[PDB]
Amino acid sequence: LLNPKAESLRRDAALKVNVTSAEGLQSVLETNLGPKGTLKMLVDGAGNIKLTKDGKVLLTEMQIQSPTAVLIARAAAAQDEITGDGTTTVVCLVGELLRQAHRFIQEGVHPRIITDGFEIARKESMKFLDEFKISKTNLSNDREFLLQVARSSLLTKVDADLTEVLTPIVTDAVLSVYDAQADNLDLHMVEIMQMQHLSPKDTTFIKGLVLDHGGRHPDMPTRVKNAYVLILNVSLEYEKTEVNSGFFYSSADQRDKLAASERKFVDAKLKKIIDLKNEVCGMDPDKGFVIINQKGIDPMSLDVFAKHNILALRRAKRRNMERLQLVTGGEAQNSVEDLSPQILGFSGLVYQETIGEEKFTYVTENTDPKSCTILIKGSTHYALAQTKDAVRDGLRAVANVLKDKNIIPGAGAFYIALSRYLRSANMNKLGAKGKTKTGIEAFAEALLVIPKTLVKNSGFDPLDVLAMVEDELDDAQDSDETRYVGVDLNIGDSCDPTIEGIWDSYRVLRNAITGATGIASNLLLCDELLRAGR
Amino acid sequence: QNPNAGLFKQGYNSYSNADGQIIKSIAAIRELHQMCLTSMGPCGRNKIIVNHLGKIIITNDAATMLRELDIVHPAVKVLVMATEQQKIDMGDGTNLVMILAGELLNVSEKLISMGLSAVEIIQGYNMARKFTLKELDEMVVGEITDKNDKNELLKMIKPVISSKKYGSEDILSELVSEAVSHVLPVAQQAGEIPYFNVDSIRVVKIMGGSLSNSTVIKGMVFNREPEGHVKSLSEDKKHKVAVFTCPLDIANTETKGTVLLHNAQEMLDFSKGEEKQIDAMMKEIADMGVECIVAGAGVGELALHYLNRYGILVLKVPSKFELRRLCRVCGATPLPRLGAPTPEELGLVETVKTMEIGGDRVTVFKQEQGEISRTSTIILRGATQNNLDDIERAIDDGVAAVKGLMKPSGGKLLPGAGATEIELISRITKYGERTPGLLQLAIKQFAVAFEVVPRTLAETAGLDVNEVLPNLYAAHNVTEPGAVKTDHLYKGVDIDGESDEGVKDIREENIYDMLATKKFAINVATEAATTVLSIDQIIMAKK
Amino acid sequence: ERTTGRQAQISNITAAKAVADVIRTCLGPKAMLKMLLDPMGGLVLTNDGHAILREIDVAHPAAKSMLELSRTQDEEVGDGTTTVIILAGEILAQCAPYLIEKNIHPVIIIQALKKALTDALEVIKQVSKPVDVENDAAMKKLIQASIGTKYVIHWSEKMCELALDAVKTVRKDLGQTVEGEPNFEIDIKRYVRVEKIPGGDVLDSRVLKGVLLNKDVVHPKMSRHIENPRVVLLDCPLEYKKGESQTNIEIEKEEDWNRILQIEEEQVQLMCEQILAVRPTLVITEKGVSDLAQHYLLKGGCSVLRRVKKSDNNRIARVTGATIVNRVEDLKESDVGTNCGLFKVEMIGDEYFSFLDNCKEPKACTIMLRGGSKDILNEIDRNLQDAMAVARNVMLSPSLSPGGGATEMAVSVKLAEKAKQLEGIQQWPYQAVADAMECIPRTLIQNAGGDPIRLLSQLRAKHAQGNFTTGIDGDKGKIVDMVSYGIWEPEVIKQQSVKTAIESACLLLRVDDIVSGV
Repeated sequence: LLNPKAESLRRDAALKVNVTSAEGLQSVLETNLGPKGTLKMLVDGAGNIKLTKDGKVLLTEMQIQSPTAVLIARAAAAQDEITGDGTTTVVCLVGELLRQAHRFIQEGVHPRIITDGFEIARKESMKFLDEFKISKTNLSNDREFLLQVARSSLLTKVDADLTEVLTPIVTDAVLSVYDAQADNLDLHMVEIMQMQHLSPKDTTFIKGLVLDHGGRHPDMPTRVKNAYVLILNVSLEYEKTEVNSGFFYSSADQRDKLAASERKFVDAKLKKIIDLKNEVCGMDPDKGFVIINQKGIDPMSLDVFAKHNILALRRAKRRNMERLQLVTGGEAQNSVEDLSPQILGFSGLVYQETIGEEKFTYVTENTDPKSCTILIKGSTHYALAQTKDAVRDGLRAVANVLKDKNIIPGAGAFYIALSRYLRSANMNKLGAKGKTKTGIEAFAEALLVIPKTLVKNSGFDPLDVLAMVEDELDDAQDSDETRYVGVDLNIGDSCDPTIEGIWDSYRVLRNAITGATGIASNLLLCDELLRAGR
Repeated sequence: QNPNAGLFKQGYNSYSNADGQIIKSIAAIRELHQMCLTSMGPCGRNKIIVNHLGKIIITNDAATMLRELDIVHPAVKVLVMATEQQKIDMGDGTNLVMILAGELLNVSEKLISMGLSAVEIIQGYNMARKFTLKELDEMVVGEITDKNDKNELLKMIKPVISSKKYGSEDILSELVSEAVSHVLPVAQQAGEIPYFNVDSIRVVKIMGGSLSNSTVIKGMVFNREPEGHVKSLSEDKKHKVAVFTCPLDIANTETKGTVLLHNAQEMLDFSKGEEKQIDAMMKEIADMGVECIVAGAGVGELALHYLNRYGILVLKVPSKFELRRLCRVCGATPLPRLGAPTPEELGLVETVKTMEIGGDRVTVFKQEQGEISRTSTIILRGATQNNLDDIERAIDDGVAAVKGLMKPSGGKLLPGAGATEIELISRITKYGERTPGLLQLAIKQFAVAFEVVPRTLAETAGLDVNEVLPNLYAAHNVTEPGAVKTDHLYKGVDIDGESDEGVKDIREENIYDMLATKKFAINVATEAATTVLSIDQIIMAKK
Repeated sequence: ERTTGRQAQISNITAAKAVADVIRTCLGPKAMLKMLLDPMGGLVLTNDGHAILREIDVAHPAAKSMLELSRTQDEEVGDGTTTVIILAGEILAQCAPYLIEKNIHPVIIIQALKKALTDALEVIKQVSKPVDVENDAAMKKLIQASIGTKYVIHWSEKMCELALDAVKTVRKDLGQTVEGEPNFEIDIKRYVRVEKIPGGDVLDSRVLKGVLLNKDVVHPKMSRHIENPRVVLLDCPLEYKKGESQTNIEIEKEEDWNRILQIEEEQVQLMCEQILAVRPTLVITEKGVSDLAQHYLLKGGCSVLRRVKKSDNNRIARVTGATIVNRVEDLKESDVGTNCGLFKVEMIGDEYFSFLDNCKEPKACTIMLRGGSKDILNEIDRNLQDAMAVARNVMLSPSLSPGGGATEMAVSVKLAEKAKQLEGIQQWPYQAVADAMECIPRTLIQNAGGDPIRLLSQLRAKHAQGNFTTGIDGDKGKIVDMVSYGIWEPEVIKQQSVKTAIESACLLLRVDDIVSGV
């Protein structure tokens, strides 16, 4: 039953192909789970080496040939726009669930019964997640819990040593960027910078903004305290016509007369600028003056500003100008003709940072910046990329935790408890069907993949640590008290995630479970492969 | 006919640990590890590399070899980037970093063969790195007091030149010290304020003679013909020097301004204009006291004639870097226009003369009393181009190392020739024995990785390792009649080469290494080794 | 290249079977997914039968004919395409042994197929159940059958309400004895064309008696809302008058150009005065309107609207009474503002519209479809079209046949019973068709996940003894009574499916040779 010059797959060939692709992807991403996971190198033909552990980067930047694997990777990566994490969890769950489904199918279980069992187990797991979550306190002084969450999210992406530096920076940035009001959280006010000068361990937290374009003068101020911020939109530099042109002279008088045309406007603007500087902070002690001057500045005016102890910047970015307006409170002056002291803002310590290949200006220490900046440092492209990915992941995780007070203890407690609850509830209720028990057990076994992979990546044998955790879970359930039991990936024995400080996002786990169940159900329902369109 | 299962990514190059790629990467790195093992040590050797232009490159620097060699495997790229970081940040110790990373990977291969998980290996390596970094603080024997004197500078200069140009360290160290002393300011015991820059010293070479004929100049040196009738100025102090970028010719407008002589009328008009303008500009420049004019472009016939008329030194400097150096030396500002001898922009040079060195005449701008120059030039002499290139590389390395004598462990001195390595081996072995758990194996392997330096020194010197290594171990592991070790605890690795027994003490030849260099090299090597070991699978997409 | 004789017949049957095998899993709520490999490396896991048929390419001409017939069915009926293809393929397969091994001429097989078609139609008529079109709840329940597994499953109540309202509004009994007496003469495409309005919720959709226009006022300062609009419909543009052929004005003197401009202004003023002679409040012109014409009309206190195609002007004439005239000079005074409720131009989803709703039903209506995005709008539009198609099938054909394969089992059983009295060689293809009719319940059983062998025999026995009132449940997979579970489908769908399947089988059997040439 085939048309001439046609390609198709029948019988169980589709099942074999899907299972093989799922197992291959699961094996590829297995070593990236947990803080003890491995790092993969990616080269997209350009010859540049990039190291990362994020599931989205691994799936999107790696070429996949098997069409089923392509769909699995796309579905797993789609969770980034929903929760921002769990791609590797989704892939591992899909792979293990498909493996169990194939194993049961080899015994004669129809795929539809397996899908029905998966749906029932998904409902039961949603109920378990609802009954298992812990409501985080909304008190803004809970810095310890935020630090624990940041450490848990970061350890998966860093080498466990840069954590001590990065965790506090991210936690403080996320805590500060959230105003002391209901409102909402917006990470768009948190800027990330990359510098190739220093080592990654030198990263620090920046309270305000950093400006890249500045003036040059040997007498330019190096550190300015209690500075007023003036934003100007009119050029302060000599300008020429669009077509190449210039002024030619044969005598000093002609030189002066021709240079007068160029310097007239600059001098006119500088007159009022210096008048304003004298009016405010002219004689006041322990005060400074910083002028942004979004437009360009000629060296003559830079020297004039330097002789007046004025830190002059030039060619500032429009985005930086708006961020300065929102941070320093100063307004942008369209023309000096209407210059007034009310335009002046206020800022704390203003200083310049000198680098071999560039220079930076700091406008930090504002009264209410309502923004934060994180500076990333490194010596190699891959290190900078890894640091940027880790910082973004930590920012998103902390923001989500602040938005959603629901927190799920980690350390593998969630998955083991979910599997045990599923098994016990489905064995007791017996409410779905006798044959559906096959799919229920398949789902229960598949949900244990995550702790098994985490243990394997840490070098310990799952058969022992998981058995110990199961024994501790049985003991806790027999006891009348509430206790959470997990796996200590550093010691190898069991531990309580609520005491050690390991937590998992509620939304991440919920969406990962839903996506894994959906992908498994969709794939197990594929019977034949048909090629068409060419 | 053979089925293919388990492959779903692509038919392009892809490696996974399932086939032992964790050891294959180490084996691939070994290809260049062996290459770099032959460079470290005073008895190091260069290698012949053919450039893409058909030229022959010979150098003792491993970093140069890596740059001139093609890197394909990402694992090798990690070590190449680590070496580049070491060179940029420290300026020396590239061989140390490369060899240490290679040995760490080699011992990691043995650990993997033993069955130890890579996670435990990485944790143990990190612990051993921290222990070694902390211990290096207590291994300091001497320290540079930062007197800026030639005698104290030589102590650090001499070891830096060694292993880069063997047999000539005595003269190269003296040359480097003389060059540095010409630029160092009048200050002592100040490591927080930078005073010395790597670019403050320029290195040039002249064919002919030998290294013994080399000298040092107290100012800028130009190796191009003046192209004029004026060869040198008098000995009068404070010669005004004018720097120009526009060619010395008739002044014209920025737009167009081209002068073309087509017929008799145009010929006469343009000739008169050029003559009058050039004469007026030269007279105005001379009246201000300018005795030398330096232009970044060429000089016209009339310009040359008028420069000769007023006795103005003629010199062209097409290199903008040379113009910047001249401006720094004399303080002059480049003049984009002609006939503008502004006093605020004119520089001052105490003495300007043309000097003959080995038959080649060059122009020197040096300062004697006023506007003392902060830059110096080193002139190398030799009949062999390879030797001159090696000497230039050694001088550059010494200049870079000198800049590292600042406060952050710059002055701290460690016993070289592997003595520090043996002490670290012993300390790390003791720490690993004390350290419980599986981390002990990793600590012991990290300690063993440091045995390469004495092994490399013994092999490059032709000494039998089977006898030197146990002798070194016994010398650094001794039993004394007391609770505190005494006697000669600073014995290093000697090269001998003619006749000797055992090894010589460091204090005999004062072979010391910078604490900062060794510490940063160890840190970078451990980071690179961890990065390489942390990769258990490589996935790439076809272009 | 070319095939003839028994080899050609075998190739045609194989092609039909291959086409049928594509959509075996696309039947019932438990339909399984299929992998469609894109030539660019993509993959689509859609389980929709018609999409797979339209996207799956075939080489054999018989497969192309089957695909064309399926496409035709997609327009003739809103459902049963997969059933049509599967039934035709199975009928062709069952006739293969008699066609080839038994050396039965195609003419005999075709005659037997026609007789079996007649008998199957009779059986389907026998097992039909009447429907009371006056029972709103029953119609809503029947419509919900096609809303299952759809984006609007949650709003199915409002979807059914809107579908019923639209269908009843555009109903045309057309009682007479000349051309027959149709029940309702329902036509969604022409009388129920749906306008897509960005924004709003699913339940916000309403059925409006009027005409919706997407063109707003032509000038920022112009009347936007009119309580008692008076519309004038015209096609000729308001600009410089030209002849019946190409006209070009090439003038090099400023005076003549000024004269031409004055002539244009005078002509535009005359046309605007002629339009305004009827004291209108809105002018709708299909062609472009010059700025001078807009100014002249506005100065008269009358709004201006341009770029409205005849497809909208014809409907506007029905809900406003305005008379459409090609030329402005031919405009009459018959234009009225009656039968128009309002000219509100309320903005929905940041998009301006014009509404001419009234309180009368001119045998037509427009559904104000609303949604959060264009994709949502398209999904809701398709769901509403399916619901209205189901309602049309129920109302025009107030008869239902039992679902879950019960109708097919009954047809097979009755055909098997009747075959014994044929007394002729045709009995063989007759029994082949009777057996092929049983494929649908077998496919349902396989999709559900039960026993494909014992369950079919139980179904046959129950139909023999259960008066054809038993079927297969989509979820349980056991033999159940359709009356209790309420699994019913329109009789017209089954009749059309059987007719098309048997006709396709006859067409494919009739061809015994394929040759090349052009």
